[PDB]
Amino acid sequence: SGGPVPVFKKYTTGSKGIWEKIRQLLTLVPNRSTGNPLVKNYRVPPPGSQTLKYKDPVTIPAGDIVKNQYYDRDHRRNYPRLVAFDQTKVSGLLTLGSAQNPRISVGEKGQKELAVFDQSVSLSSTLATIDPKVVKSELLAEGGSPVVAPSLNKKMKFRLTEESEHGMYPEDYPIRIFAQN
Amino acid sequence: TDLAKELVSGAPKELITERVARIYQEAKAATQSGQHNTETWKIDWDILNKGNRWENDLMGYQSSSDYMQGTILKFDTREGAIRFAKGQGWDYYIQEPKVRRFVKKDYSANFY
Amino acid sequence: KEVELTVDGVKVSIEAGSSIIQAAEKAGVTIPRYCYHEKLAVAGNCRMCLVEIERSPKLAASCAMPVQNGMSVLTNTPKIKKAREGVTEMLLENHPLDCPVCDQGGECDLQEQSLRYGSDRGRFHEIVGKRAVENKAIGPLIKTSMNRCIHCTRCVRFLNDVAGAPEFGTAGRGNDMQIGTYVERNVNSELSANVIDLCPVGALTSKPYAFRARPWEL
Amino acid sequence: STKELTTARIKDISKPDENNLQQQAPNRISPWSKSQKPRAEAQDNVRFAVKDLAKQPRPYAAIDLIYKQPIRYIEHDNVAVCDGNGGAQGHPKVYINLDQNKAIPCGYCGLRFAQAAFKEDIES
Amino acid sequence: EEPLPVLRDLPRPEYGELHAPVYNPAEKYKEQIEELHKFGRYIMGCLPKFVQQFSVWKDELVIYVAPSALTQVATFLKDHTSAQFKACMDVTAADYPTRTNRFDVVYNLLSVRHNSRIRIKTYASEVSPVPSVVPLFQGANWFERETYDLFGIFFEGHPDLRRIMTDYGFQGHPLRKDFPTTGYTEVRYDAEKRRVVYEPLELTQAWRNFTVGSSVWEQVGDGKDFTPESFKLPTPAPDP
Amino acid sequence: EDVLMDFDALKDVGSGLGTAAVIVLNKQTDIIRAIQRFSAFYKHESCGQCTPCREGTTYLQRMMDRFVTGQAKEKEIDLIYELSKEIEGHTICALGDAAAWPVQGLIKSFRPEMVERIKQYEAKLGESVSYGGWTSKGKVLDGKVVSNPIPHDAHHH
Ligand code: SF4
Ligand code: SF4
Ligand code: SF4
Ligand code: FES
Ligand SMILES: [K+]
Ligand SMILES: [Zn+2]
Repeated sequence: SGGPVPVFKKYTTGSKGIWEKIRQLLTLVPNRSTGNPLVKNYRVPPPGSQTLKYKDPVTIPAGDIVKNQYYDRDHRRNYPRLVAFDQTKVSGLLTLGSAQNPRISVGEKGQKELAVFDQSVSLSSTLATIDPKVVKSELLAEGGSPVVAPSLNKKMKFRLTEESEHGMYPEDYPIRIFAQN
Repeated sequence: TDLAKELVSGAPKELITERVARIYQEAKAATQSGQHNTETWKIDWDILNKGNRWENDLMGYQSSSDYMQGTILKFDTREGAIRFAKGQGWDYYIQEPKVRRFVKKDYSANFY
Repeated sequence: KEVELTVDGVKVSIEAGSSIIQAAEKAGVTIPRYCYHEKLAVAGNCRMCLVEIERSPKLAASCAMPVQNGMSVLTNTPKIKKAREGVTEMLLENHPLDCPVCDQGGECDLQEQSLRYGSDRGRFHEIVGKRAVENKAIGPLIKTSMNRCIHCTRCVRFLNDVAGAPEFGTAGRGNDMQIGTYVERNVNSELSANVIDLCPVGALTSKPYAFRARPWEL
Repeated sequence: STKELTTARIKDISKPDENNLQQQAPNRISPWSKSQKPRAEAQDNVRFAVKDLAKQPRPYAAIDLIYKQPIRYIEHDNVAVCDGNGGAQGHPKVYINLDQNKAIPCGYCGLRFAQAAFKEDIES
Repeated sequence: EEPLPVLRDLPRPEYGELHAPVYNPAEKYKEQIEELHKFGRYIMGCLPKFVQQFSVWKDELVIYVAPSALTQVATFLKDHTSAQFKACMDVTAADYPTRTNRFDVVYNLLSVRHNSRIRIKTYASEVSPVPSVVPLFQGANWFERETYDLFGIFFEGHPDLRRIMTDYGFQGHPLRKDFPTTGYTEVRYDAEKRRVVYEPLELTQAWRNFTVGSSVWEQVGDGKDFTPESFKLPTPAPDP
Repeated sequence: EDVLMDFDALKDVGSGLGTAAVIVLNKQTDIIRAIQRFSAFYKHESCGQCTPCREGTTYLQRMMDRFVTGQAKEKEIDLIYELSKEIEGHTICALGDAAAWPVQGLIKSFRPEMVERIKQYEAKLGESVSYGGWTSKGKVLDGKVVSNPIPHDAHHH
């Protein structure tokens, strides 16, 4: 927890000897820093005089000379395709089912039903004449419950916290602090 | 289609009475075997007979007064390009793209 | 005489004896190529157009393999992707790092097809170095930088068959094979300069146009 | 003579004068490109009427400096390798063929390389 | 009392050859893709009369409606308990001169209730009217003004529609594809008239079109299919 | 020990009965140099029209020259094996296939003997060699690579 820290543990120029004793007596908060960076510590090796020998970092699976076929990591050309669902295809999915739960007849009898949804088929007409259990199981969820808008992050919860934890303003200030929970 | 949409576009009248646009499909470059650029229809404007380019004497810059010199519209179909040009009331002309004649090509023909 | 073949699940129909690379273009499928030109004789010396015939254990060059009825052609399987990267690596093994000083920079087929179909990284770290080839003098029109040639024989095929000038050919064997006229002479043809357009790389370039512009400016 | 000051030449027919402000460069009289505007013509402008020509930027001509560098002669090898003599701070590494009986310059640095067997032929 | 340590001299860890997973970034959206497909289908089922089609890309759902259906769909997406999109974060447009209706009018909604976002797409021409969602979302007042200023789209029902970005008396709509990037006129101070005046555009250096250097080869292929298995038309069983 | 001379029995064990040319190799021989000789043979005998064998054989010859001396790394054993795969099945004629099998045969059954050269070579040079035969001091000066042992094995001449 980011509690108070003594002044000598902060990388700022401070007072010495008698002038340090005087500062502690007169300052309301003696542990605060003056904000002047330490001349002997801050930026003492300048970026142009660093002794570090830099090397380009490379990962093994994607930056090696072996077992590194590019198409195995070519995510840009394996982008998701853009698919739009109109009322004709939704009616087909509702009437014939999906490939996950097929409800379409077999053989030539099944291809007749598929060719129905190759032209305009209104969804309202499909809903008008259809078994209601299909709507309660495919279009709706949990036996007819409405489909709630899906969350962008299911782990976005919060919990109310008190001053002893978050260290912010006490309860008499008109703001509150929510943690991750 | 028949609506004169140029009355509300805000463009100056010189685009109609003084400038000519070309509707064309880009020809395949002779230095490359790719044909991607030839799949779209484009519209550009003919250069001004004077003031299209002149040399600035201070630095040798290419000065110009044609505000349409760098505008090239992109269309997916020829009909869309014609419909847009007609809608804006532009004076245009279409350059029909050249089509390559198909000739059979086989390795056996190198000896027969 | 039409044959109904398949290219990546697309029905195609062309005249009998047509190459697979011709049927692929009619089907809208793009196959990389260096040595194939739709106006020159068929060569198979570049191996960039390799495709996988459905029932065959061998990869066929689409520019030379004739079409058959019922033939199904795959052009984007991982096996072909391996072949394209492998052939690209071989082409760029000895190619000089000349793009900044090479007039084909912005209109190079070797650059674009290596970017599109080759890998993003090279593995040639040899200390012996690349092949070095001296520049041939064939007149004031065609500028030669023969380090950049990929031995595709477009110039040889054009000048012998189309232009009708047989003084240009391939001399040598193996890695020491050099395009040129062997002896010190020029190319005598009113259509010789078309060799500059046909050369996909900067090996043959326009001498009057040298260094003066980049294609994206024009 | 205003003919050496306004025409591109391979060599200057006289010795350049470092104090002459009509030369293309302090170390070169004539321009080194056919499309390079002569300095004398450029300075004959209304904007140089009350301007001191001595303080204008006059960098040395690189064409005269590069040819003061001696030819690098390679022993027991027909291929020369150059990367700018700086490595990561130079130019892309290229390989120069030396089969021909002449010095061949680098495509980037302009340093000329040749075989030692052709040293007598090149120097004469 | 102790001196502060020199952070430069502190020891640092030693790492060998690093490793990293290689996977498609689209794989992490598998739950988002399927949930949005079900929610997008639920909206079409609730509004078959208005919803032309819907699309799902990773974690973004788009609803496509006609101009005459914009008010109803926005009202439904705002007041329905399962879809409480009270905030309209953006209203924008895009120009497609190829199509009969040039402009796609895009509405991005946010639901702080369920931590969800949705998109509404409609279409407009240079003269066709589009209903104003200002009565529904008061925050769309300035966005619709900006859309008109840069495109010219007719927003019917806007309480105060006018320019918001261009100069007073500006002619043309800059974000149209036919509008030149440099405009038609420029300003300068006229000493004779003692004021700033508009004059026809003249450039000391014309804008150089380097876009003509685009690649002559296609760069991205047909892509990979990421449609959920529960949203593919079934293939019938083979012959007996 | 149990090889029968056949187009199939030798096929099963991973070899081929091309022309019955049996070459015997006793333990007192340089196995890597012998295989390196095969790679140099096909580079010189490559007709040079297809891209793979015109470039791959030169690529294999360059890498085999560093293996015979040990101026390489252990990971490059898999690199040269991959390069041989890029030659097979991508050529007009079978010389490209014939130029990859001898290298793969060395890797398949005699890989530890190839690693021994690399380990031994580092002892003489002290510091380990990087990819392609480069050291920590090798750099190019005035037309040549200096401060680095270069494998001068390209037939000199
Ligand atoms: S030919 Fe192409 S790849 Fe080779 S140097 Fe020129 S631009 Fe680069
Ligand atoms: S010089 Fe050019 S056209 Fe001729 S073979 Fe080489 S790459 Fe092909
Ligand atoms: S694989 Fe055969 S035909 Fe092709 S270049 Fe090599 S030797 Fe010649
Ligand atoms: S394009 Fe077919 S091998 Fe060259
Ligand atoms: K060329
Ligand atoms: Zn150099």
